[PDB]
Amino acid sequence: MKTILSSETMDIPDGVNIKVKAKQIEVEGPRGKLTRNFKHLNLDFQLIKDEETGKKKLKIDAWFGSRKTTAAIRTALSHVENLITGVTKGYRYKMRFVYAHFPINASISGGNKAIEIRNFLGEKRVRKVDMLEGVTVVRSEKVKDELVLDGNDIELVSRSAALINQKCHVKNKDIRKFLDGIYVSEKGRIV
Amino acid sequence: PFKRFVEIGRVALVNYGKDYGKLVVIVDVIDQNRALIDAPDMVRSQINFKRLSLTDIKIDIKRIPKKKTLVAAMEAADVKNKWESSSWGRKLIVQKRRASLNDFDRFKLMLAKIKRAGVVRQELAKLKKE
Amino acid sequence: VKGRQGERVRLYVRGTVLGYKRSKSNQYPSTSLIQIEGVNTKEEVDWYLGKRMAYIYKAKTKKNNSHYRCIWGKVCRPHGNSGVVRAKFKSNLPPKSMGSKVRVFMYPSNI
Amino acid sequence: SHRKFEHPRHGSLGFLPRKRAARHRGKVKAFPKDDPSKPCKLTAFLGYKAGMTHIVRDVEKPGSKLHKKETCEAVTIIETPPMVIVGVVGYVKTPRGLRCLNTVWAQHLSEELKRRFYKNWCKSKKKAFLKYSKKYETDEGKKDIQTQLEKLKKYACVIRVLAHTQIRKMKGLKQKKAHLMEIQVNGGTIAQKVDFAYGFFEKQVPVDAVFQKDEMIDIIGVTKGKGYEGVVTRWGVTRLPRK
Amino acid sequence: VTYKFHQYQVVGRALPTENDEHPKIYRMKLWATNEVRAKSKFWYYLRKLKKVKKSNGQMLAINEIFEKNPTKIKNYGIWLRYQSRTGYHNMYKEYRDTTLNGAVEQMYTEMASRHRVRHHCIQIIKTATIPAKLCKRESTKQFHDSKIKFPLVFKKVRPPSRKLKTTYKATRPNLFM
Amino acid sequence: VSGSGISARRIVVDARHHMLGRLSSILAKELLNGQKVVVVRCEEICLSGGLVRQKMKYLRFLRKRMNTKPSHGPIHFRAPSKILWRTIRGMIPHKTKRGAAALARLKVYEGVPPPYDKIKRMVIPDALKVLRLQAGHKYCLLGKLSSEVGWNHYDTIKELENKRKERAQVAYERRKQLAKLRVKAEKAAEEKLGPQLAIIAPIKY
RNA sequence: AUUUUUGGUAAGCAGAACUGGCGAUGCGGGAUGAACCGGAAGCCGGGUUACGGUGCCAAACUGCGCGCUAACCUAGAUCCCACAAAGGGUGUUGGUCGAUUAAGACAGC
RNA sequence: GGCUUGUGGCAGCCAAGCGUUCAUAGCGACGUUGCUUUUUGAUCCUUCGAUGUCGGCUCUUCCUAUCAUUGUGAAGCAGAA
RNA sequence: CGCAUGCGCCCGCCGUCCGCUUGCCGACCCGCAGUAGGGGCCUUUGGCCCCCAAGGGCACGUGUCGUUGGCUAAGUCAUCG
Ligand SMILES: [K+]
Ligand SMILES: [K+]
Ligand SMILES: [K+]
Ligand SMILES: [K+]
Ligand SMILES: [K+]
Ligand SMILES: [K+]
Ligand SMILES: [K+]
Ligand SMILES: [Mg+2]
Ligand SMILES: [Mg+2]
Ligand SMILES: [Mg+2]
Ligand SMILES: [Mg+2]
Ligand SMILES: [Mg+2]
Repeated sequence: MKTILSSETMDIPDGVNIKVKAKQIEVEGPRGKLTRNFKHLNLDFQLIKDEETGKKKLKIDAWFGSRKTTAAIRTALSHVENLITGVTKGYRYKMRFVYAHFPINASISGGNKAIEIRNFLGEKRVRKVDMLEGVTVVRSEKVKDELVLDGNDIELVSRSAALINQKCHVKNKDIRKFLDGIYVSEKGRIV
Repeated sequence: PFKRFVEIGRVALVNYGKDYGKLVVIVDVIDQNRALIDAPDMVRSQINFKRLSLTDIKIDIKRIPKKKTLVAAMEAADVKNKWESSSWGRKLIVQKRRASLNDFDRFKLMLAKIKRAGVVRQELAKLKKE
Repeated sequence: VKGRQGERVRLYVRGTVLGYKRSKSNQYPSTSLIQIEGVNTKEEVDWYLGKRMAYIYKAKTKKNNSHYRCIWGKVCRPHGNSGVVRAKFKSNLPPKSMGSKVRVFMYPSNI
Repeated sequence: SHRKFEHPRHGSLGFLPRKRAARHRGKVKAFPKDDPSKPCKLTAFLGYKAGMTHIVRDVEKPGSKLHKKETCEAVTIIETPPMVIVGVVGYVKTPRGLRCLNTVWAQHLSEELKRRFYKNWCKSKKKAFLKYSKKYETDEGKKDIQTQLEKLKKYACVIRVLAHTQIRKMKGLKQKKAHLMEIQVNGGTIAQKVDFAYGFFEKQVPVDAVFQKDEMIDIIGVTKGKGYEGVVTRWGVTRLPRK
Repeated sequence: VTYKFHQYQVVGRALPTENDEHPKIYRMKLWATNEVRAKSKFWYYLRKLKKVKKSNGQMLAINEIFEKNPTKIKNYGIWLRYQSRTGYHNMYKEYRDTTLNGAVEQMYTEMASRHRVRHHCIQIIKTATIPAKLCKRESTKQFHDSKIKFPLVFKKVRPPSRKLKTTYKATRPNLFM
Repeated sequence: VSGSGISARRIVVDARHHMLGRLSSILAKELLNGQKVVVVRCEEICLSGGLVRQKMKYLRFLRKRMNTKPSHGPIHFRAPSKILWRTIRGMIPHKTKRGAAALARLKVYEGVPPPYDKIKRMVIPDALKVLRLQAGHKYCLLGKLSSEVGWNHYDTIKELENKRKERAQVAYERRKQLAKLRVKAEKAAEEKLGPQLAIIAPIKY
């Protein structure tokens, strides 16, 4: 029914710099740089500075927006929160190898930017996966048959994990019985 | 962002219809499409927002004020003089004057413009040569 | 500044010949539809109501030491709302004049 | 009603129309993709079918029944005398495709090449390129040629050399009219391509400068003509009953 | 000031007879584009609800009702019953307008737009002026703000009149809120 | 749409961010009325409904072909300029001499080729996306659709347009410097002519 | 052909009642059409309409207004008319009747 | 060939039951809504100063309500089938 | 891109004549991007100003397509190198 004003605000930690211009959000922190293009959202983004204190707030609002349009405000705020988390703490995904008979042989290429899977269900084919930008994959030493993906972009890290998982799908078998694969087991922050 | 909002006391310009060129004050809001407007030389009435162009002028008034109160607020804010002095307001006045010019006045203006253009061209050529 | 060679004074406006008064399936060439440059409303047509018009064109042969030919006409009434006018000429305009320019003069004058 | 039984259609619709080719010499329709990180090299060549023979060789193919066994294979002989380079052509990239910008010819052209520009060479006065050659004699002329080459370097996107065969060397052919063709130069920058083309003016390029042993190549040409033909032989349709 | 819909008070009765020398007088508040149509609807309702036909009836009075203060905004509540493609239903709606005539026009337009109900398929049961605190619909309650403030999100660009309209423009329109 | 009614030798239109159908209708009326139109930057034309819908529509169009002789038409052009030309022909009686002349009075180009790179280019408000399409609704670029359906010159157009825009930026900077010099010269000349400035004052914006 | 109406699953089937129409009749509209809508006609000028329309084709607004729809099935687009049903949707938009709630409503801690 | 679709053929909805227990893995009684014109009927609009009347052979193209082949979801899918 | 005809052909200037024209009459005008923004000044993190259509700007624009003679700084337009 076109609610007049739907607004939501988020606090910004003092250790992160943020710039907004034409719905282009630039985030800077100790771990590096992140960028997002929110041009596809018909929302108004504003950065409020507290002169007396010096703190930062990001306010996103929609005017005369329907429910569908208003649903994007929280999405944008969560995306900005994820950017801040990635630039301050970073993102770490953990994957575990699951197999019944054939151990999965994983080889990490140079730079921790590519992975080779060789013995999935005793298959002679070699599966190649390349990590996305800013995401590095390593083989854990404290946990058996575990892969650690570290990055600054939650979306890129999760997409790399999804690529690894989907590259090892079982076919022509009852997947309920043949549970072999590589699956995401934990999501968290590097620090 | 959003330098202008529709508000109680906001001065708008009628940009369409028989009342084009007139300043009105938004004294109330009926709904998302129309608002209640007033002014010294009309009867308070509803108008669609599509026929209004918001200005940068705003007066301090309560909703649906009396005619005398509205006039006093407008005079205190000096809405007329500010609008006339602003480039946006001066545009309509200049268009009206240009339309109102007559044949002899247009000839005199043409002579003045030709002389000014000649002098400006001489000055610019000398400036370039310097 | 320009150095042009042509008419030194213009005392007329231009009018594009749109066609004839017509329905979807019928045509009446006795009346012509003319769009006058700068006229955008039937209210503005009131000034030009009754003004003389000339359709100038060239012929292969010479008449009175000239290839020019002229068919005179005048504005009768407005057509539609967008400024188009209905016009009547001494003879029906040829269909080949469609898209061509006629001269709308300032006479007969009412001011 | 549907056809009673199914079989694949006779012939291919991808070679339509089955008309006489508009040319006698094979035309290169697409040149190899150019990689600028390689030395300048010609992409094509012209040869002449001589005949066929057969060879025997020992096959090295592990897993095959022919491994370490003799095999007899038919081969074709193509005579490929060195091609003489006589010019350079440059093209500019445009929204409408490649547009020829300018052509620069060498000072000296052989009679075999000049024969390609006449229908009756003997009856003519043989005036081809006579005024063009004089551009290499007047100082302004070589300057103009160098300026044309510089413009080609500046604006061209793909470079092709003009090369003609030394047909009279093969007396078995009764032809003195050489075959001329454009051969693309792949590798290097545009300036490198232009310099490589210019350095080969009035010079021979052997076949081994383009192709080498064990290389896979493509052969373009006009098939043997057979004239008017019925459907049975032209398309492979089956014969109707005797009666 | 022209309203498409006008409010009429229509007063009528049955023709006096020997049995009833002074028959009961009935009054109705009706909405119609004209007094003729108002009287027609009055007679329809009288026939349907009181067994009094126009032929054996008498028309005593008909008067227009105008808004007391068309200069001020009011909240209007309308109770109506309408016919859909599969039955009849009751419906209460709220509007904001300077006049109940404008409110009724809005009601007719909204019924047509949202339910594909034609004018003749709508019967108005009740109309009232609702105070701000008693309004039930968010559409009207969201404008009950002492400090109402919002920008003009959607504005159509056009010249003051077609006199200044031109097919071609040297530059694209410059728009900013 | 009666027609523009202007008297000009030709009109150059920058079709960037113009709705295809509305621009085509307006230009068809102009051509029928007898105007000469040159459309540039056809690859920047906007189509409502989105890339998916427009691509399915173009595939449906590509399905059409004379079964016994596909060379007999319909002819499916891929370039944005040809698409605009065919769309305009769809709104013109092109099978008559009048329609043929109206079509012949039309030129369509991709990008801004010469000499139109140095000629003033106009826009049609009635077909502008900013005025006709609500922000958020789906639309696609005609160039993108053409590239998807088999146009292989988008990159060349992009490169040439970038070069042209750089040159135009240089020219604009030069013009801005010239304008500043002209303003300073006007300031210098202000004192010379008093009465003329007095006469011009009530008319200056 | 509207309405009434018989046989037949039904039919652009077959048969009856009243009136009108086509046949014998052009003309404007329904793209196109014997029956539909309008309307019936000597040869012309001017004015205005009927049905139907006013983005182009194509004469008349991209006219002034309010809502709904987003169709990744060829979204949809005007009596006859050139078809679509029962069942469904946590797509979205209004209404009706109920239940909990600042002695603090629902989900996670 | 045209209207229709009873008949023929091909689908859907509800859920009493079947399926070691469990309506819906796989089916669907009693009922009920549709689609199609490769069945056969019904009709008689076109053709009787004539449209060559079965089937086969040859040849092309088109449809999907998909037999096989490519990629997938589900199972009363351990594997195989 | 080559070559282009010995009462021939081609190019440039001057006088005259004819024919075609997509319709001369000031037939003047190159920024990009965006429209939930853009730009300038001042630079406090900041403040002020502009937009809100070429609805503008330019142009002896002034003389029978424009009378007779002479001078002519600067400016501008045209033609030729
Ligand atoms: K068959
Ligand atoms: K056979
Ligand atoms: K059936
Ligand atoms: K029959
Ligand atoms: K017969
Ligand atoms: K057989
Ligand atoms: K002059
Ligand atoms: Mg078959
Ligand atoms: Mg009738
Ligand atoms: Mg008449
Ligand atoms: Mg079960
Ligand atoms: Mg299927």
